[PDB]
Amino acid sequence: ARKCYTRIKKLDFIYLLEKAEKDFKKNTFVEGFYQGEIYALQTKFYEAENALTKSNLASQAKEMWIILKEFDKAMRITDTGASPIN
Amino acid sequence: LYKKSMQEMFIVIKQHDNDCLWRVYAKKALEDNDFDSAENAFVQCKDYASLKFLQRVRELDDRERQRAEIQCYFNKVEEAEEIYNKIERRDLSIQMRMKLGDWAQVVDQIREGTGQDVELQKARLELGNYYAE
Repeated sequence: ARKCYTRIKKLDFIYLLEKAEKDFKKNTFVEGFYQGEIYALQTKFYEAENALTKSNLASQAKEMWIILKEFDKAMRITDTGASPIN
Repeated sequence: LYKKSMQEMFIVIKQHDNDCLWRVYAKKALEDNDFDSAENAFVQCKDYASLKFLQRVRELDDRERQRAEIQCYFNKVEEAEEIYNKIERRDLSIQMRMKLGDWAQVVDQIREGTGQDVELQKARLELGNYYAE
């Protein structure tokens, strides 16, 4: 993955790459979140939303999709997503 | 853009709403060390990667590392190396060069610089792999 992301000049993908390799050893390393981040790194967003909605990552999808300031669709997502914390 | 302020720029550019105009507005906003205008322009342009870039940027302390990371983000690295050099703290430049994937420059920088053996051997092995492939 590093060789492929280095052969062509890319900065965000390689950043996600060292984040993934640092997070692999400790945390559970769920492939759904990283697949969705890879999908959302391009312009196509809806399939990334579907991917995060697939297994269980509603809250992370909400916090991910807030950063780009169109809060209406974030509310649309949070109407279905729950917050199992306390 | 060059004579008037930022808010009326945003107001007069919202009507046209073109990719090139938004891009140039964002470049001007970031060149003046302004992030609110830059993040607004990227949000209007519907670019997620640039928003991730800015989010990574905003957690910085010094006034010069932000400049260097932005300018090496755009397309150009030599001025970033020079600003690292004037700021000193060279291992930052070495890390930037090694993550960018250019190994010959890393080998040239390491030679006669510190004399540490391990990273020189690793860089030479990586450069040999790069030449073999």
